[PDB]
Amino acid sequence: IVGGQECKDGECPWQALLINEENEGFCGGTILSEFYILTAAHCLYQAKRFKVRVGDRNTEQEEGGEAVHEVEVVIKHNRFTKETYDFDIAVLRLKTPITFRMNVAPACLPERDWAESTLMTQKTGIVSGFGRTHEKGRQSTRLKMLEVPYVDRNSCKLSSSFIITQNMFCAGYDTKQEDACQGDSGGPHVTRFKDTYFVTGIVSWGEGCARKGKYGIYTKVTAFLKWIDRSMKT
Amino acid sequence: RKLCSLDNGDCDQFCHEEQNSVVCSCARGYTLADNGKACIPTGPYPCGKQTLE
Ligand SMILES: CC(C)N1CCC(NC(=O)c2cc3ccccc3n2Cc2cc(-c3ccc(Cl)s3)on2)CC1
Ligand SMILES: [Ca+2]
Repeated sequence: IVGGQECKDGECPWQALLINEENEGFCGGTILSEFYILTAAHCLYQAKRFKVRVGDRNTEQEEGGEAVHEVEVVIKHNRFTKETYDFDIAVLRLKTPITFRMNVAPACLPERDWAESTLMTQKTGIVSGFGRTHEKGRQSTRLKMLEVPYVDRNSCKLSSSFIITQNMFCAGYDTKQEDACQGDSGGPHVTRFKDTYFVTGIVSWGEGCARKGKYGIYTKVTAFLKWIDRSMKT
Repeated sequence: RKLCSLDNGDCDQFCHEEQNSVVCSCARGYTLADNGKACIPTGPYPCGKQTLE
């Protein structure tokens, strides 16, 4: 996360972190329930083998509330393409259930129609993660969060050098130096409504980080709700 | 702004217009309250809530 603030105690409890064999975080994820984690499909290619850490806010210190979980099943969307990053979505089934507590809790999955007309028409959403604090910087050791404005779909397409499919949406600022970044991918994009947070997106990609005239590109969760339910049912 | 377009139909969460008139519902882990608008947590750590303890 470039800019923004660090997540305070209990503020981003649905945050999950995918870690490689050497215990390094490379992607984010969103806790959907005790057994399921939502992340990006392209993240599945960053590591041949990985696990999921929850309840983590500071990667270099322990506050016995963190927990590592092995992945039992990786459910990737069969239509994902590295060419355009379309269908950048995946669901992870954990071997053991997540025990909810302080800093560990699931985000809510909304209904499509309501989410699209009410949630995505709100002024802002919230993205978070352990990603780079600057485009060329290194990974953050502190979990961060950033309020990102929803970006008009037209302006989104006009600003991108890459095709923006119906499974993606823009969020962020035109020139202000705040945006998600490398490391935050697969992470949560949630929208607050009456103090309840709903999953509205998955950190997908961007042309650099916080670049002027460019926005953050997220997978449009509302387009995969039925798919997500299917994946969790099985 | 008439039904769900007017202040979310006074619903805490999901709002849908069925044969005119507002109908509220909630996410898994919540139950619609008696006023048929508010959503009450079924148990501890309901989804979408920042942990206060
Ligand atoms: C053609 C499509 C398929 N393609 C997908 C990958 C895109 N490249 C990146 O992704 C990327 C570019 C890039 C440049 C400097 C530093 C980090 C970078 N990342 C990695 C990166 C940057 C981010 C985000 C920035 C804002 C967000 Cl929201 S996610 O997350 N990971 C380029 C366009
Ligand atoms: Ca820690």
